[PDB]
This record gives sequence, structure tokens and C-alpha cells, in this order.
Amino acid sequence: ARIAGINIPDHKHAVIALTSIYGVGKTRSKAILAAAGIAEDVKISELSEGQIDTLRDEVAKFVVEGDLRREISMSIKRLMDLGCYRGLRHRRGLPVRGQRTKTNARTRKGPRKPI
Amino acid sequence: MKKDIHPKYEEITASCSCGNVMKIRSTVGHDLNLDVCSKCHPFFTGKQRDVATGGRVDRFNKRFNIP
Amino acid sequence: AKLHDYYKDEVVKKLMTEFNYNSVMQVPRVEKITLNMGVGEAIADKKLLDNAAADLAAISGQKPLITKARKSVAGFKIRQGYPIGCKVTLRGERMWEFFERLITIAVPRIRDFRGLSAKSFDGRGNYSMGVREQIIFPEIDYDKVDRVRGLDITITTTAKSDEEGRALLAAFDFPFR
Amino acid sequence: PRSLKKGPFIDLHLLKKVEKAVESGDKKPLRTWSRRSTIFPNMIGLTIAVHNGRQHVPVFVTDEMVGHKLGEFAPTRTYRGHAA
Amino acid sequence: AKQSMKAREVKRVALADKYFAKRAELKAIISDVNASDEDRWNAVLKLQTLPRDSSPSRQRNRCRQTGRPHGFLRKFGLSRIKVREAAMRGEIPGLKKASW
RNA sequence: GAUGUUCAAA
RNA sequence: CGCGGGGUGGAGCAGCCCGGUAGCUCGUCGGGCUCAUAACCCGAAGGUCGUCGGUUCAAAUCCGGCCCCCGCAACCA
RNA sequence: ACGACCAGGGCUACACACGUGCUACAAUGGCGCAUACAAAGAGAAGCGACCUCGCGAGAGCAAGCGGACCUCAUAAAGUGCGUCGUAGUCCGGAUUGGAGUCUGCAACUCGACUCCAUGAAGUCGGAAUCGCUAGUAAUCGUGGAUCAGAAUGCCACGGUG
Ligand SMILES: [Mg+2]
Ligand SMILES: [Mg+2]
Ligand SMILES: [Mg+2]
Ligand SMILES: [Mg+2]
Ligand SMILES: [Mg+2]
Ligand SMILES: [Mg+2]
Ligand SMILES: [Zn+2]
Repeated sequence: ARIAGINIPDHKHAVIALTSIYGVGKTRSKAILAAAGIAEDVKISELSEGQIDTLRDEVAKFVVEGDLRREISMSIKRLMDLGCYRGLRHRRGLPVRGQRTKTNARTRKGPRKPI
Repeated sequence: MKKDIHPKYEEITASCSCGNVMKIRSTVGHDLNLDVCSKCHPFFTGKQRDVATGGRVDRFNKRFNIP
Repeated sequence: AKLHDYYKDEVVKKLMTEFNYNSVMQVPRVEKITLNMGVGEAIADKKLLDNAAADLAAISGQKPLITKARKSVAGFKIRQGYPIGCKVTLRGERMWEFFERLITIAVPRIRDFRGLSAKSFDGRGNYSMGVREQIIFPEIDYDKVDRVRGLDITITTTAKSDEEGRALLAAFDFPFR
Repeated sequence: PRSLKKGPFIDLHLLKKVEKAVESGDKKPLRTWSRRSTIFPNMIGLTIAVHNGRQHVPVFVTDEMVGHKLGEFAPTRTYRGHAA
Repeated sequence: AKQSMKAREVKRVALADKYFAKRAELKAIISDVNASDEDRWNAVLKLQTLPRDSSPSRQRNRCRQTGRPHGFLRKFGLSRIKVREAAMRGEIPGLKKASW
């Protein structure tokens, strides 16, 4: 299956396929299906790629895929040009929220590096 | 000028937030939109500083009202 | 040649009155505007000199010229005949196109501005200035370049005296201090 | 984050000195120890040297700066590297 | 340097008593109330002009007998070690060793 | 079942 | 000059013949065991093999060129 | 002046190792719905129902309670139902962007929580090493003190076993 987004959702439970789509969370998946009205408890028969036509227009109201990524990039480049502490952690690959660097900061710094 | 070696150079129209539009010959290849020009600059004998122009400054103002 | 047409229509008569010249030819003019970039990391990374050259090629339409070192120097660990700098000399309509672009866009785009030193002239009327960041020119897309280097702009002028040189650029409305 | 209802946070001495400079034109940097104060549109285009324990560090205010605290930009610790 | 910390704590409880009931409550409520507008801004201004030591949060709970910052228990107003010794001397009423 | 030195007086 | 041998992890040594993608020993660094140290144990990193070509699906491996070292024999402008 | 009064910072920095915890690596589980029980304790600069609005953290209004009465605050695995069907997964949650709540003079360094998005490592861990003999380990919830605010710790409590 395909959606308005560039990435293609898998053929399976409709809610799960949307969670996988970038930019759309499980809760946002439920938001647009509430507007679309397509539930999984309806007749499974008569299901086609034509049906997601309503999905194409309603998802477009939410920034997703490349649009969100562009937003993330502009937010981080601004941080770098600002000279703020928040930007500096981004540059050095260090925690950006105030978590301890002494220990338990592996996700930010990366694999262990010998002295 | 020697052919081939020199970058392509066509005319482009660069617009400004103040509304001034300048036709400039540059190698950008695209009509970029800029914010500050010579006319809207405090040093270039500007009467109205860029403070009047909006942006995320206006967004800060809508959230916090100090009238 | 936007700033050229202005010069021969208004600047010429403007300078003519305040100096009491005898001939139009006496009125100084801008001969050439050499743009110079220097890469001390060319010996370390020759690729960086090519990237700086690509930046100057974007800033000014004319293709950049690679300057080899004039003489070997011990302090800078350089050898004669080794590419080190990058220079473009603008003398025609493209000189005027760069000049009008610099005043209209590059000078405002500078982060913090307090005026351009009127004192910074070679003493022969030829104005030399230094650009701290290459990103100010809109030619290079911001965040599309490896590092933010700088350049040196020199306005060689017919004027034999600094006083004639300042008034020529001032007539163009150059942002002097 | 300060609550929206309470509005933005600013120090009296900081705001008073900013208004005293704006009316008399930009001329000198405002040396302040108030890192808690928020960056305001009124002080854009000015160099506020927010205090860093050892010595004040100069910051030039910009439009993107507004919505962030004065101290947030300022260095608060020096750690160049573990290696010499 | 314990005496200097105690000399400060006596100033903080004196100033808080001086100011907590005269202006602290009103400046907070007129800032908090949604209906109030503009004045809530001016109210914050006069608040910062105050000494700032009045704040009850400037006060730190400390034993009266030994002026100790940590180990303080409110009911006894004493530090943990002071409570233990007093309980054994029988000074604290109803306090016995606990078994269960 | 490897190796483990020393230590003024009151 | 002829013939034979050698160069592979910091070092040393295999693997070579009979091509199947390269190990060990010792050292290094980190951990463990012990009151502590050694021994020991575990994990990690390190060269794709003196170099350059050819061959081939594929080369430390096979055949040449070159460099250095060594053994023996040879040398009447 | 090894005294004292102040404002800002630091004790939360971080090539790195160790100690003790937490959360996992799923299907005896995750998700959604329906539905069942505690014991212990704390409260007047305090617990704060109900009601209205907010997806919500919350805000407003305001009953009652110095406490077998009021309020936290009612439990969780459990049971019954549907789906996942073994996949880095309807596992797992790091991390990060955006926005808001609350405390507090103020949350930038340096608070917690909510929402929207993101979905790292991890498919059970090397040499080695710890705790526990019965309601004990194991597991699952609850309360307290400290406390303006700030638990995964700590002192208690019950559930299954
Ligand atoms: Mg004493
Ligand atoms: Mg306190
Ligand atoms: Mg202080
Ligand atoms: Mg500490
Ligand atoms: Mg598991
Ligand atoms: Mg608390
Ligand atoms: Zn403009």
C-alpha cells in the first residue's frame, strides 16, 4: 500500500501501518481515522487502494516525512548559529537537556572510546 | 572572457522584507528572497529600524502581552 | 553595470564641483576590484584551497586564479611554487555588478556593523578592506559550505590621494564610518 | 518554563537600564549579572554582557535570540577537552 | 561558621514575618488571577524590589539546640542525633524505642 | 599451591 | 656472477609446499580472582603478509621484476 | 582575617572505569475494554472532595476534616473478553525537536509532570560474582519522612506465592 507521504505503509492492520509511517504517531493515526471514519471492525471485503484517497488529503494538513525533517534541520541549524548552550551540546554530541555526562550518557556520546 | 571555465551568470530579482526589489546579476540561478537591503539598514541612514519588521519576535509578543 | 551608469551621470559631476578639476579625465574612477582569499591550510589540505576557490568562483563570476607561493618561508612551512592563495581581479562590468551587490546586500548581511574604516586606504587612494565571513554574500548557500572562511577586497582607483579616493566611494554611498 | 499567565520574566534593574540606553541611543554595552532575565524585543541589536561566574561575556541580541534566556547563550563552565 | 548561618536564619524568619502577610499573598494572587491584566505585570515589578529574603523558601529548617541543616525533623524541631539523646534522657514525652 | 622486607626510646 | 634461504601485529614466529582469506607466542590496554602481587582467566586492538606486476572465481600461498640480508661456489680488460 | 554581609557560578563538568539500583530484552507478554480487594500512614502557611473546563499536566469554584467520620486514594498483577503470531515486533524504551502545566522572586546552567512527534541499544549478557531456607525469596502495587518544588533511593505496608 502507499500513502500521500513518500514512504509506503505495509498491508496489515491499518492503525499499525500508520504508526510505522514517519511523522504520524499511534495517537495521530487514531486522530485521522476518527475524521476518515475508517475502522477495522467494518466489512473487510471491498478494501482497495482507491479507499485511501480520503487519507491522502487529510494527512496533508499535518507536516510529516520531508516537511517535518526540514523543520528539525532549521531548528538545529538555528541552535548552532545562535551560540546558545543548547546548540553547543548538539555540536559536541553531548546531552542537550542537562542529563549527567559523568555516567549514563552513552546514547548521546556514542560507543566507548579508549583514553 | 574564456568560454566554459567561468560559472554561469544570469540576472536574478532579489526581493526584500521592506518591499524594495533589486535586479542584480549573480550566479545564484534562483530568485532568493532576502530580509535586509541597503535601504532598510540602520547604518545606511535608516529612519525606521528593522525592529518594526515581524518574525518569531512577533510570535513571542502574541504569547506574552505587555501593553 | 548598475553602479557604473550612476557614476558617469551623477558621481562625475559631484566630484567635479568639490575639487575644481580642469578635465573629466582628472576625475578618479575605479580601475579594478581584486578579491583575494588566503588558505594557510592549503599545504595541510589541498582540497580546502579548491573549496575556497569554489567559494570565490560563486562570489564573483570570473573563474578563480590559484596563486603559488612567491618564496619559501620557514615560519609558515611553505615552499616557492606551491599553491597557497586564491585571487580574482574584477575590472569590467562584472566589477560594477559586484560593487553594487556588495553595498546593497553584503554590508547589511554582516552580523554586527559599526562602519567601514575611512582610515583604511593604502595612502595612494586605493581602498583595501577585509571580509570576516564568506557566508555574507548570498551567492554561496548558507550551511552548504564546509567552513566559514574570509576574503580581502581592494578597490584600486585612479585617485592619487586618499582624500580623492574616499569621496569617490562616498559618492557611490559606500558605508564609511 | 515560566507559566504563560505570569508572563515573561525580567529584572527591574535590567529593564530600567535598557530603557535608559534606548532613549539615549545605543552607545555602551550594559554589564549585568541577571542571567535569569528573558531576551526581550526591546533590547534587540544591543550587546548585553551576561555575567559568567569569572567575568561577563558579551552577547549581541538578535531576533532568533528572543524566546531564550540571557544566560542560555552565555558560557557557564569551561571544558575545552580531556586531552592536553 | 555555624553561628553566622544561625544569625542569618534569625534574620530570614524575622523578615518573612515582616513581609509574608502584608504583600506576598496579594501580589501573587493579583498575578495569578486571569481576570487581572496589565496590573499583574506591574505587580511582579514591585515584588522584585523587595529584599527577597522574605521568601519562606529562603528559610531552611535547622535544629534549635545545635543549628544543624540536615537530619532535621519538624515535630521535634531537633536534628536526628539531638532527638535520639533527648528521648533517652526522657526529655521527649511519649517517645520510646519502637518494636513490632 | 608461587611471593610478601622492615618498624630508636619514653 | 651462479645456486639456495629469509622478510608476516610493538617484537618474534607460523601458515607457503598441496591458492580457500591470516593465526599463535610475548608485549600492550581494560576487567576479574587475591588482604596484596605474580601466575592464571576473560575481553579488546594490531598487520591481509618487503615491494610491484602477471595468473585466476579468488594469491601470504603460484610465477616473475626490484630492494635489503645471509650461506656456498665462481671471477686473467 | 582561616571573621562577616552580598550578586553570579560550582557541587549536576566529563576521553574513562567501578559500585548499587531502575527499566527492558516480550507472547506466563504488549494493547484495548469490562470488572475485583488491601493494609499502613499523614494533614491546618495543611489534606482538599464535588462541580465546570482542558486529550491532558492542570486551572477556577468550593464541601468537609485537627481526623474510625472529611481528604489523599484507592489498589496492581488478578479474572473475563478481542488483536498481535514471533518480527528489533501493538516488544523495549533511550534520545531529540515543538508546545504547555505546576512549584517557586525566579527552572539558562539546574526541577518535575503532560501532550505531539522520534523509536537508539537491547533477541536474556565474558571471566567472574551476590542475595535468600517460608510467607522467605520471586513478583506486584500502596503509604510515609525529607520537602516551596524536586525518588529509581530510604523507612514502613499489604497482594499473589
Ligand atoms: Mg564552635
Ligand atoms: Mg529549602
Ligand atoms: Mg549567594
Ligand atoms: Mg554530589
Ligand atoms: Mg527477555
Ligand atoms: Mg515532595
Ligand atoms: Zn530592504
